[PDB]
Amino acid sequence: DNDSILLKHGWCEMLKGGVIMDVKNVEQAKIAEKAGAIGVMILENIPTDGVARSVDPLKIEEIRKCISINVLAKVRIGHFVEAQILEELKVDMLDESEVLTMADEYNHINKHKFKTPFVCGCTNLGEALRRISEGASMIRTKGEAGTGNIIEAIKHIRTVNNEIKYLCSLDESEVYNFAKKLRAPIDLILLTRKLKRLPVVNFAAGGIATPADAAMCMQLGMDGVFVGSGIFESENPQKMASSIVMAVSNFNNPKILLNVSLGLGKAMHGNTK
Amino acid sequence: CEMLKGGVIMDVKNVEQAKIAEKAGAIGVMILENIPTDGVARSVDPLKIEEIRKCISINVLAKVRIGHFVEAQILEELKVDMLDESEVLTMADEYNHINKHKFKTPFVCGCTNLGEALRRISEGASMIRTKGEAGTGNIIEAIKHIRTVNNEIKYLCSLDESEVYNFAKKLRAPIDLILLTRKLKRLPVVNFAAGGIATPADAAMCMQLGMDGVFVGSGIFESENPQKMASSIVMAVSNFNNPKILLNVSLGLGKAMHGNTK
Amino acid sequence: CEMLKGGVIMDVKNVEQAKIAEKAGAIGVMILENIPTDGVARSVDPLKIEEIRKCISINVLAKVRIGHFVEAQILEELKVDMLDESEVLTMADEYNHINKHKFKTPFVCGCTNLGEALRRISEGASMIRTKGEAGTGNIIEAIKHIRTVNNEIKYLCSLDESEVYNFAKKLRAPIDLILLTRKLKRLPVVNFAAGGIATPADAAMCMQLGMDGVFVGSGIFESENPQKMASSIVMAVSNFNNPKILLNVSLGLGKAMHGNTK
Amino acid sequence: DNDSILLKHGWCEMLKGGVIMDVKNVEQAKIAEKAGAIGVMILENIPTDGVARSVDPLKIEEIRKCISINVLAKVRIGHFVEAQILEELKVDMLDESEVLTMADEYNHINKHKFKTPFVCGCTNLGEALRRISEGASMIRTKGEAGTGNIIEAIKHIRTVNNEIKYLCSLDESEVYNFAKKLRAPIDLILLTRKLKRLPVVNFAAGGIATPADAAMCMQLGMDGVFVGSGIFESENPQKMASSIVMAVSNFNNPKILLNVSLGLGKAMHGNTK
Amino acid sequence: CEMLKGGVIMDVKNVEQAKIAEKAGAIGVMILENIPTDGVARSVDPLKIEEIRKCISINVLAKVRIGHFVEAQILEELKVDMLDESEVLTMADEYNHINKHKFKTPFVCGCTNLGEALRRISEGASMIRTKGEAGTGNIIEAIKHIRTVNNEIKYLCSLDESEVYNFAKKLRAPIDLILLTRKLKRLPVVNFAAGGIATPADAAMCMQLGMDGVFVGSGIFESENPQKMASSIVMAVSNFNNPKILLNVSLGLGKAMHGNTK
Repeated sequence: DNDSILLKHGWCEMLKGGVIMDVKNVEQAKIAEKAGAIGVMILENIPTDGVARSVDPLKIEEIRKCISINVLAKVRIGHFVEAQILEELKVDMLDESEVLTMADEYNHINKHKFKTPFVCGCTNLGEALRRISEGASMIRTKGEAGTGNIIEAIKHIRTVNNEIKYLCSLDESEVYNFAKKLRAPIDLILLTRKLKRLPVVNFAAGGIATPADAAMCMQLGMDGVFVGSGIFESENPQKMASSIVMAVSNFNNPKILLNVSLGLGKAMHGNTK
Repeated sequence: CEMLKGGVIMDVKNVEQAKIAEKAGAIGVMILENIPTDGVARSVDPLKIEEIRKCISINVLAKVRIGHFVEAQILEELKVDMLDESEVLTMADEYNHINKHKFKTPFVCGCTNLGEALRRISEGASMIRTKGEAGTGNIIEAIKHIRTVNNEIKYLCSLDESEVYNFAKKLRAPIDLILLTRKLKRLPVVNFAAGGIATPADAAMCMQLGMDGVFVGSGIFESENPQKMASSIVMAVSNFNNPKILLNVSLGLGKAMHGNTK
Repeated sequence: CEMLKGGVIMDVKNVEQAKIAEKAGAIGVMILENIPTDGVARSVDPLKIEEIRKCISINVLAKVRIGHFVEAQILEELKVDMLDESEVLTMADEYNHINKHKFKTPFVCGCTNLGEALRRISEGASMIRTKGEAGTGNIIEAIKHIRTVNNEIKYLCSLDESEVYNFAKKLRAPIDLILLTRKLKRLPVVNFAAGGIATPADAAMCMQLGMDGVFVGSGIFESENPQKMASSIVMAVSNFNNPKILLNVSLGLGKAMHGNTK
Repeated sequence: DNDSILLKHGWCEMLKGGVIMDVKNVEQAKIAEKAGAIGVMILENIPTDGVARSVDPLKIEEIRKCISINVLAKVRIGHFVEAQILEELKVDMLDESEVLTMADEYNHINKHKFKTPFVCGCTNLGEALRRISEGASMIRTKGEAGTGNIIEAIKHIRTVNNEIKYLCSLDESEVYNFAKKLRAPIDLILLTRKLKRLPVVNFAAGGIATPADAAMCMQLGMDGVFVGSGIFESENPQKMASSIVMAVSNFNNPKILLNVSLGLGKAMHGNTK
Repeated sequence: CEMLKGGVIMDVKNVEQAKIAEKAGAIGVMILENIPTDGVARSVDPLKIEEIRKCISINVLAKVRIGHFVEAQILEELKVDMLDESEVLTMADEYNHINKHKFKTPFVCGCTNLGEALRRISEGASMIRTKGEAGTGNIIEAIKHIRTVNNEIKYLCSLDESEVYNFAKKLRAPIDLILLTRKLKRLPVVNFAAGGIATPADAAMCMQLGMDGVFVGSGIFESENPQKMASSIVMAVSNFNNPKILLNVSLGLGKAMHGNTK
């Protein structure tokens, strides 16, 4: 248990400073690989009010054999059999995702029962810690998926960042009531507190549409970025893919951020609500 | 009814579909009206059931409206293997269910919670299924219902002998059946999942949660490849604890039914 | 319990009162705490029951708090004829009643409606009484409860075989007992009136409404002339359909208890 | 830490099957000792809307030297300096009590910082577990203190008993959401669950007025009883004290329960609200 | 004001009390009206302050009503060591506090939260205290106020440079002082606890929570033994991290003030 957790943590650290990109087909995977993505996340190829489920394993197998970077897939919240199936397929990581249709409205997957590490979403520290408590090895913000608007991600990033530095301030007495307020396990609160940060890798996700969005999230202390619609719905996916990677790798160098933002084309249109 | 354990019952609108079901390894078919959008949904014409029954040798089931004891008398004459008093048809009596004790044909009824289940059994049902959310291809309500019932059963099973009375008053359920439920540690009749099952993964999930089998309809015949979908769901139900086999019957399935999220 | 039909049970606080009761023709006495105003009302000291029991040869009853199965175990050891799990004492368990099936001593319980009655019988009561409104000398709630139960019983008794299920769910009562109640055309245990009875006229009224007997307490020992009041109530209950006798035992009774109207 | 917790647990086990009694003076202590009490709990001697604080240490010292049974005292919730003072006085146990006036409306004492074991109150399983999480070594129901009415204790005893046997039923998946519902630490929930009971000694308290009240609480699975007003406000404190002890030591023997209830006198008058 | 660190200021109504305070080791006394129940509470008569000041050599403080800048001008003439613009007197201006920058005498003001504290400092206060709940002998509100301020300070101290602006708008407090507060990691003036302190244990508790000292009034002079209570509170404040000494000065104290819980 102890060791199997450390093993998954060792593996996820490899992702720090990386960009994972959402792909619908091989051409998209290749673009992503070409751009410097440390991984791709495979999505249903949709040409509707549909139930969104985990993708057909065969479509994952087809894309994975045409690239050599990491390969991730999504399962429905609480759908432990979709996870069992993808575990058997030897995928690199699973995302128990709120963007797919919930399979169980009360329980998340017990992620301790898998060898494959999981990523999960959060908008705040209690939620993050409850996902880690259930066994997630990595966390991301939920942001606002598919809108091309960065505002919710930013809020989620600032909310967890505060609660974390505050928790770090509280006296040994006050920490209990805060645990009860976050409805989070005191063990992981104390650990967040001796580490001075989130105890697992923590990426931004949802709404990233420009190099400037990506670096902002990094300047706020994130370990990396998921991007989807911002790339493949831009005017020039390939150039946008590469500039976002560069930005993530250089998020403190305004001169490179300028450079990679020149003549980028139109960013995804987006949706303000 | 005990025969049915480990099986898949499939909803069919015609003989082609019925044969696909039989070929898949379905242990029974449930015959439905064949519709080409409100509109009253009633018992099928007995003729149609008779046409299908004669072209297969698996079990045959039909639906009657809630409270409609005359639709049931008519189908009883027809010598069908089982009737489903079904909320998916238009209710006929908003207060009373059929008194199922007056039929020789076993009935199946739906539930979302233990008390409802037990009221249906009290009325004479020989089998129970969840209601899930029919025709949506979304598994979430089925899971809710399965878990709601499993919990209430296990909780019940722990309660001290004096506490059962007040619980029985909260379930609004008969104490005989409550005590039997707590002595069997499960539900006292065969108990299947139904409504929303659209993939092999969905079907195995219900089985991993303790169900005795599954009803599937739209998820097969609105998928890309009904024959391959139907066969994979059967394997899944038979092999629900074998993830290697659940992988294999999901490879290259085509698109599952589109569904509707509300 | 069938012995008790046509009788009067009287509440006594000491031997003097107990003898007045016996002399009147009471078929039993119910022993109460002797209080000289909130304050918790518990089981009587067994010693006191023992002192009174030895000075009479009629039946002897005591009260326990609702849910207090240990007060009941203690009195069970004492070999009393009947216990009353009584709302007039301070409840001990706000959710659960005593499981009365674990005692050899019969229990009596209160009710205001058929479903409550039947829940108490399910829990093991051997006798039922109305709750009326104890200690007020006002008959109105008792009459309400008697009529509420009589109606629900007669209504039940008419219902078609399929309608009983939904009714049983509304009474929140066991269907076995409901069906038995409809087959006896009355309540399946001895059933007395209690709370508020202050005159011979009041006692006969409950009997004319179908009750098997009566419990009286304050109405006797807070009247002007307890011995004459007690004896007249006994005659009344024995002669409830004879208005000439009901006149005669009401002449010159003195003042009935004062009461309280709310 | 691990060992200091085991040490306090070892000590509290000594109390199983015992009756602790609340005393205001030496005469009361002596009565309690004579009756078979394994301990007394010392209270302010009040001859008013007063702030109720921990008692003067001197009054504890005076009573303790006239008996040889265990001696307990009360502190105000969140008042860690009252506890520091009584720790230095070498008292046997402290009760962080809701019957005294709260000193801190958000935080309880961090009880891990003391050698003296603590008892705390609860009305339900989350609350119990949060008190253990903070360091309590023993728990009691809150009941309804001073009313002579057993009804609230019973409710509190039944509430924790259920949640405990249910928790014991849930699948390894469902346990997380229940943890979040009880706002309790998953660690102690899992432990309650492998022990099949409350992980610390658990006594009934508040409203016990007859031998019959005491045994009822034991028949419902409690490890023992606190009694106060029921004894010293009865007609015959000494006889009531001894009968309650006997009942607790014999809570399953109806014949002894009868025997010790004969000619007891009047029980405390009480208050129904 | 920095002189005052580690001290106890005590409220006195006359010379006897003032001497008890001085004898105890109080670093100052706060002079109060001597009252033998609504009624308007105003500045003390300067004569009375003058009588007491002359019989002691510790520091001397008096109260003025909130907003009453003329009471303050009068006491300023009198050459007192400190004024307390105090919510315990009847407010004189419901919207504005005294502009304390126009006096040479330092002021102390109350607060329950960081923003209030900082508004008072902006208005010119040289010292701050909590409000607690005066005259009740209940420590709970003081603890609340101490913790509310400590948290907001430590939180503030963590905030990134851009986040401070919106926080300053929520505290409704000046950004200069906010930035100073975050650079000192504490409050930029001397900061005492006040209201409700009734035992040595209470006084040490505030000190263990980071306060620079304490104000006590009713807790001494309404205890059984004011001289012994006063001396023990002084030792406690001087030795707040020494539990062995906190035990010793609490032995045999007599009764603390009765208090009022609301």
